[PDB]
Amino acid sequence: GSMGVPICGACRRPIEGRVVNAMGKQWHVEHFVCAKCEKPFLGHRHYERKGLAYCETHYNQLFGDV
Amino acid sequence: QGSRVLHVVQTLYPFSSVTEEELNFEKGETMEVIEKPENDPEWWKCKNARGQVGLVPKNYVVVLSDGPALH
Ligand SMILES: [Zn+2]
Ligand SMILES: [Zn+2]
Repeated sequence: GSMGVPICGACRRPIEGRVVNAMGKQWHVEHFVCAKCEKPFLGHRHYERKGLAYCETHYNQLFGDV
Repeated sequence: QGSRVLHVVQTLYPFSSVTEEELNFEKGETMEVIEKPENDPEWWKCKNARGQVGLVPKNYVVVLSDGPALH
């Protein structure tokens, strides 16, 4: 009877549908958002920076590998 | 006067905190999160249902009750 459920690092709640593995954790596909505007990537692409998510523009606005 | 079912939390590890504002608790402790300031570290003012209070890494416990309950 070992555990068997991911937990959204956003609300620390047991996820149960589509999980997002980021920050070396798991996030509700609905709570995984940019770390600057909070825009969830339900079905979009996200960007990571310093260990934090960022939209395509905020990530870049924040850095953009440049 | 402050223990409504909002964010109850079950410990995941028997942590040890013995200071003025530190929370020492054995695993399996229902802690009533009194407050969750940022301050800087990330600790929370959580009372222990065992009837005690102290700061504790909000990552050493999980949350069961929640406010935003949509559907
Ligand atoms: Zn979540
Ligand atoms: Zn963003």
